[PDB]
Amino acid sequence: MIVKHLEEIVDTKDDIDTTTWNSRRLLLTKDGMGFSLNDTLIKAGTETLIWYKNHVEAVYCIEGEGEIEVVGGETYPITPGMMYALDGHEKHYLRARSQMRMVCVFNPPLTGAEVHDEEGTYPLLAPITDGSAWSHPQ
Ligand SMILES: CC(=O)NCC[C@H](N)C(=O)O
Ligand SMILES: [Fe+3]
Repeated sequence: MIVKHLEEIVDTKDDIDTTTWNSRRLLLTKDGMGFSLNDTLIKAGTETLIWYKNHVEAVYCIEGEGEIEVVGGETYPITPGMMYALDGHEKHYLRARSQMRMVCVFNPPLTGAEVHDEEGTYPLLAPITDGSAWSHPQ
């Protein structure tokens, strides 16, 4: 038996924050289920190029709006209830108009190394600046 809660995972080592996405990992390779499972926020205004050569991924949008553009294929708007699955290891752009909340399943599971390494993802456009600078401790 495994029991977890998103509200425990947030702001913890299983919450991986990147320039375009915050992935809250629910089932890890360690959990032995044969897949990994996460709840990922795709930040508003962002664009990320994605290509998982070594995994298939299912993505189910439960909040927000954006689009996925398949390189050499079509562009599919993303809204709550939209599901896509990359059974052909498709290279794709993932764009968020508003913040998107995505339940994601990977077939072999992703490892912690792969998530930290951002393997298979290339962030291209980050959220608009909030006015902060690294050199402003205030
Ligand atoms: C929604 C999406 O595709 N996020 C990509 C990150 C992925 N969930 C991962 O953990 O590598
Ligand atoms: Fe994806």
